[PDB]
Amino acid sequence: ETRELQSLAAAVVPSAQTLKITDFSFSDFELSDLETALCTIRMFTDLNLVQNFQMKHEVLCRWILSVKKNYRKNVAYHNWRHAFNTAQCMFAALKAGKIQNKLTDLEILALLIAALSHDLDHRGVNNSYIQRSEHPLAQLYCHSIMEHHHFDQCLMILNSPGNQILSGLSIEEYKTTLKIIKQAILATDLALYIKRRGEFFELIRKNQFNLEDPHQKELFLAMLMTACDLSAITKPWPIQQRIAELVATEFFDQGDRERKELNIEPTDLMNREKKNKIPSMQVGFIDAICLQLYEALTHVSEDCFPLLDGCRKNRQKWQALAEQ
Ligand SMILES: COc1ccc(CNc2nc(N3CCC[C@H]3CO)ncc2C(=O)NCc2ncccn2)cc1Cl
Ligand SMILES: [Mg+2]
Ligand SMILES: [Zn+2]
Repeated sequence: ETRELQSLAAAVVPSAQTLKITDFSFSDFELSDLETALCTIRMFTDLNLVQNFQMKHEVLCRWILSVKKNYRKNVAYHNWRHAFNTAQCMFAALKAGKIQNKLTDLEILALLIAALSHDLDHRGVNNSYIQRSEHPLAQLYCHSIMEHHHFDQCLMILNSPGNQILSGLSIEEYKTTLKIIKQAILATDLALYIKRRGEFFELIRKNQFNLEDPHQKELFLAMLMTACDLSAITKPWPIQQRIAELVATEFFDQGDRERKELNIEPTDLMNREKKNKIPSMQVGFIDAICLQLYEALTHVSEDCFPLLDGCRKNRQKWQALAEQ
């Protein structure tokens, strides 16, 4: 195909150990785009997906480049690097967290594709903005608007000539995998996490959680998607500090759009005037959204404790910054 493909396809794919992708503390900051593509190949390979599903090397490389291409390079946070890191956290939870022992390769295939694809064509604004602005997508979908679009994009790329990494699946495996992918991408709508997490937390608290139950299995994969999606909140403080810059940039850029295009005053979360409140806001988000999730996940796998540990340490640093 293109020069990028040729370079990628011919490149040696270093080991997962070399690439550090099993570390919960992994950072992509020193990596070129090409190296993030090699990391992604390594993820598919070491989860046995390439071999078990008979993926051709050129097809996987083209698919990865198609996915990366369909994230926007002018969206500060929801871009290819966020999707790549989400997939890397999924790899680490599966390997270092040993969750791969409890899932089938078909489930893992869907999870990894969904992690990589779950914010495709994100435009730097949230569902509330899409609805309030009367964006065309808001006429197509009533809820989880962007996430429905992310899945549409995901399926378009999976079906593109030369990109069909699922061609080796039988029709029944293909249908099941697409449905898991769709659920997994829709799960990254924080609104759906908030609606469904109470059931997960109570099953865990009562020690009634049963991964053999298909409903609880689907619930767990949704919680795991959220855990990977939010995982910047667990990173070592140098990383977290930098990711926070991007989140704030994207939030405040939406606030500017709401002022200029919708003539409304943005909430504090998206109001650049309130930037000195980011520490207290990070603490609020950790308490409200993050801690119980990483706490619950460790009841599923004790080896996922580094995520919870990392979350607690960032809350300590953010609370110290809030106290000024
Ligand atoms: C202005 O700048 C910020 C303002 C707030 C925060 C903390 N709040 C979030 N932080 C993240 N991110 C993603 C990566 C880790 C973390 C950044 O550390 N994402 C989403 C939110 C968030 O509040 N969403 C709205 C919402 N909350 C609860 C229920 C429904 N809706 C961080 C920054 Cl930077
Ligand atoms: Mg999203
Ligand atoms: Zn995301």
